[PDB]
Amino acid sequence: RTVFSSLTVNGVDLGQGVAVRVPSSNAPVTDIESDDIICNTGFIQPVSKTVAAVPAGGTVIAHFHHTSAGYVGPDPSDPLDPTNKGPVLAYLAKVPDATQSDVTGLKWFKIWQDGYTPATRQWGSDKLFINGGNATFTIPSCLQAGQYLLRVESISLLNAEQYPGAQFFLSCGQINITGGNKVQPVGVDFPGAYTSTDPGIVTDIYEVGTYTPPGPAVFSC
Ligand SMILES: *[C@@H]1O[C@H](CO)[C@@H](O[C@@H]2O[C@H](CO)[C@@H](O)[C@H](O)[C@H]2NC(C)=O)[C@H](O)[C@H]1NC(C)=O
Ligand SMILES: *[C@H]1O[C@H](CO)[C@@H](O)[C@H](O)[C@@H]1O
Repeated sequence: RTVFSSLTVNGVDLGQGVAVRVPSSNAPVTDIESDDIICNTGFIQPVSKTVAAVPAGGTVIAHFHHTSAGYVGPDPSDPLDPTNKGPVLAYLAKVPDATQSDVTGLKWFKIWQDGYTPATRQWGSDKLFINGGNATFTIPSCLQAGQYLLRVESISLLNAEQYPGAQFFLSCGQINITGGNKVQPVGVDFPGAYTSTDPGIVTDIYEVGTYTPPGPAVFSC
């Protein structure tokens, strides 16, 4: 179990819970057809009304930790339980207002992921563990400036040999992309992008040879 609960933007740490809708617990989302798949559920109130300014091309860290509290000292399951092999993914969706409560009907484009490297037997979850929960990626430099949600997700495939079984740990950050250009990428629906037939979601980690994370191809400029 893990929770995304804070951001760093071009090396500036914004603070615990700032600009993130933090779920109350590290319990997983398990239903890919639920609206909970979009941004999780049961947010800590009052939800942050900070919308982080991030230049297009900027480096963001989405910070995962074992619990909703963030860093609370040594913990062998922080940032995640390293037995829980699986991918890490990040998506953006353009939104009218990054503080708006309704997150349905948005169009999500993937900007980064890390799946599995067969030759090293290393998962994205392993890299996220090594890096202290710091899921680090750049915002595409060509994007249309304005308000976006930043959906960052750790999937545990430990029990994913059937569906349901995959455990989805995710939150949405609230950002305002500055600078940039005029690209408005094609996105996918949540729910909808993930299905029970996706081998990225139904996988036996002790039978894995090759692996492809679920959802669309990564967008690039
Ligand atoms: C993950 O990112 C965090 C947050 O930036 C790093 O913590 C900071 O480390 C810097 C550089 O040493 C310090 O100046 C900050 O005060 C730290 N921030 C906080 C909130 O404590 C952390 O080192 C990174 N972890 C790894 C493995 O890279
Ligand atoms: C944000 O910062 C990283 C270094 O942490 C760069 O690699 C990236 O290009 C962006 O400038």
